[PDB]
Amino acid sequence: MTLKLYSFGPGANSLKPLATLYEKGLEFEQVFVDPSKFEQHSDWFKKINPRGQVPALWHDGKVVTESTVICEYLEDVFPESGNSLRPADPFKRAEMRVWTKWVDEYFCWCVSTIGWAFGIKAIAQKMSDEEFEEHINKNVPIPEQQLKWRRARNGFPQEMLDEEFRKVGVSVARLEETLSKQDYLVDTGYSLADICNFAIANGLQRPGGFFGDYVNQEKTPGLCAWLDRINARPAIKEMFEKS
Amino acid sequence: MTLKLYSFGPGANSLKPLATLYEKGLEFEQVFVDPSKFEQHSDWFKKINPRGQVPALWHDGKVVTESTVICEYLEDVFPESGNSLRPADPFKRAEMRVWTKWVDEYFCWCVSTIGWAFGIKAIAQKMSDEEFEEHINKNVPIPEQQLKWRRARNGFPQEMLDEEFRKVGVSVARLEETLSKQDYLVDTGYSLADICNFAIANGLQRPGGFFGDYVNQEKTPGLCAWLDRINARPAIKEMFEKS
Ligand SMILES: N[C@@H](CCC(=O)N[C@@H](CS)C(=O)NCC(=O)O)C(=O)O
Ligand SMILES: N[C@@H](CCC(=O)N[C@@H](CS)C(=O)NCC(=O)O)C(=O)O
Repeated sequence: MTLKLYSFGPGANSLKPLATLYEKGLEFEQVFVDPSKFEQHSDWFKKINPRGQVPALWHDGKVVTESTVICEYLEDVFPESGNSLRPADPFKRAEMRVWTKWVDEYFCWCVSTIGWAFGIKAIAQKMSDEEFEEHINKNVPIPEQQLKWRRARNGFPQEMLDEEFRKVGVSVARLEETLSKQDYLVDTGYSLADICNFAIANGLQRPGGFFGDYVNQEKTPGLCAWLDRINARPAIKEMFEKS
Repeated sequence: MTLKLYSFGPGANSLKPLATLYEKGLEFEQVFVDPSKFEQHSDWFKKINPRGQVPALWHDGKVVTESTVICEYLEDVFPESGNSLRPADPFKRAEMRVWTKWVDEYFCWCVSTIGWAFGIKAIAQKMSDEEFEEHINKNVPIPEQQLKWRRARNGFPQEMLDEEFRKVGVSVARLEETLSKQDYLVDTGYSLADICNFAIANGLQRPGGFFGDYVNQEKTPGLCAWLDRINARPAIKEMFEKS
């Protein structure tokens, strides 16, 4: 392979370039970095990405990081491969970037914060207390992430959780505002905007889940039809089938 | 004019498309939205950008918002005008976006938070207490900004300020890490990466200022030479001269 993707599979930030690769029909080696073994903190992976986070794209010896950047990189380099995922119209491509950067600056983080608090409790508590601290202190380069791991194992402040939940509500209302009126986030059709937002939103509609009161047929029919729509796409089904 | 920029002039988020326009030699109407009169919350400006924030680009009846997006839009639409501000090499253009999104997701906000706390005290306190609250409650659409205005007039929590200061330190160390070794943030030369970071960093080196202990010749010679370098560019001098 001349293209390799290092990631956690199809969820959160990893899903963005994974979906992009399958939508564009690009051949690549799908490398699973196993979070249950903290492989993102392994010496061999930090050689690929010294930040110690996924996703990371390897292309002919060059490493591209940041999920949103990798997707734009794939469109910059393979504009003629499979589905075209940025509008040709520059005004529509601008609108697309407003959506993708909003995922990076707002939507991903409130959902993620709730995920760190409740979602990876088992990984977060695998090691003994000192073994945990040993790993964090010498193998997690990123300070903001050191604190997140500590709070994942030991607890997030309550008022922090309350605020994060409110922002999820804001985020879901914003999506519904648009998706209740059109099929995709930019009206030129399916784009990186949909992919980046789907990366965060897919799973929120789970009955009995964390956000069932926010995302459902009654409150957000637009959002739900969009989630269904993207999940019906052949490349998205292929992504989940082969992961 | 077919191009108009609505902004606060050459500082913070407004500086990014302003510098881009001058670097590309593009003709445009420079429209000053006066923050001392809260014009960003005026009915006439919210018609242009319903978010009630600057900058906003008007181009033939189309409005482009988000400072970083506007710069990319100008390169998408006028790639052959004046200085070229994105690398032609897609791997280098990816590296550029890592820098610009890092401004949007980290660097701008810690600097900005300190700015809201200490910087706009006079505007923040212009109106009476009820007149202040009246304006905030009916004329500032954005919730996160309602709270920022309240904290600008009434006070930010101490521990919040301490943390924000630490992140500024992290931000400045990261810049020095690169600029101590090369002239511009991406080694292909001056780009939107430099402009977006300069928008936040310019002014930090002010003697007797907020961040004099972080940014100076002793601690960050690389950062300081870069600041000087960009300030010597003819288009940047022109920007400040004509603002
Ligand atoms: N800004 C980065 C964030 C990357 C990121 O947060 N990755 C998460 C997975 S969604 C991760 O690596 N978590 C493992 C860890 O921090 O230990 C991007 O969009 O790629
Ligand atoms: N994400 C937006 C942020 C825009 C923004 O924060 N603008 C500030 C000036 S730097 C503003 O309008 N402040 C006025 C207010 O919120 O009332 C962008 O990069 O354009």
